[PDB]
Amino acid sequence: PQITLWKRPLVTIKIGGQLKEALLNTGADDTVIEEMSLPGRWKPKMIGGIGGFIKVRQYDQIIIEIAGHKAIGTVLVGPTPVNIIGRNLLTQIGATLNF
Amino acid sequence: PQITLWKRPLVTIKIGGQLKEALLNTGADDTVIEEMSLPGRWKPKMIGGIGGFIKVRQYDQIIIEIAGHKAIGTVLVGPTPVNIIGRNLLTQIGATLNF
Ligand SMILES: CCCC[C@@H](CN[C@@H](CCCC)C(=O)N[C@@H](CCC(N)=O)C(=O)N[C@@H](CCCNC(N)=[NH2+])C(N)=O)NC(=O)[C@@H](NC(=O)[C@@H](NC(C)=O)[C@@H](C)O)[C@@H](C)CC
Repeated sequence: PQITLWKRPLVTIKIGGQLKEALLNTGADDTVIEEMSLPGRWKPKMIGGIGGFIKVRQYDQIIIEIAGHKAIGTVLVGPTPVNIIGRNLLTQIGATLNF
Repeated sequence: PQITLWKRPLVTIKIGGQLKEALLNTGADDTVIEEMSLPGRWKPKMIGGIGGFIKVRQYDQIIIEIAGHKAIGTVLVGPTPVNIIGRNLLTQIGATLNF
């Protein structure tokens, strides 16, 4: 699709068997989802931006379906205000910014 | 241009006759720049990010060039970690997300 930017670019995702809404965020290095269970081992991480830092769990090799496009990568889980799809998964679905 | 997302989507901007680097950010409603001087009156604004909320100064109708494209619009100034070009100005330069 071509997504204009008049409104927040929200899409439906499927992760861990759950449907969620998430923000396509070219300003995020990483993908960050609100609290949920995921399989495998994890390690703690601190991630920052406006307002400072939050602590998250880092899970590797997680499959995600983003607006119908499957991708695999690292997913961070923690107390984010909004579910965020970052560049690590945007690249995998072929997303580009065009102007 | 077409900007891929394997690296951060950093571009050169010009504001107040000075060149700066900024992040093209689909996950930002607004454009937020690190401390600098801008002309005119400002109004207060609270904005939120991953870590919480910060206060910024809102300046209206500021001339800004983004990657060679001229925009005139609202610029927020405050303690952002990184200069970000948000959707208010991405729409002025005709940017879209495509996959
Ligand atoms: C400043 C740092 C770079 C840009 C920023 C954009 N993220 C978005 C989404 C964050 C969740 C809230 C953002 O802050 N957007 C703000 C920008 C400010 C603005 N006014 O536009 C926004 O739209 N805020 C809205 C509200 C958003 C939430 N709304 C809601 N919950 N209903 C607002 N009007 O205040 N990216 C990040 O915060 C990411 N940080 C990073 O990618 C890097 N960190 C640094 C410090 O560069 C990396 C080294 O970790 C996070 C997510 C970790 C991967």
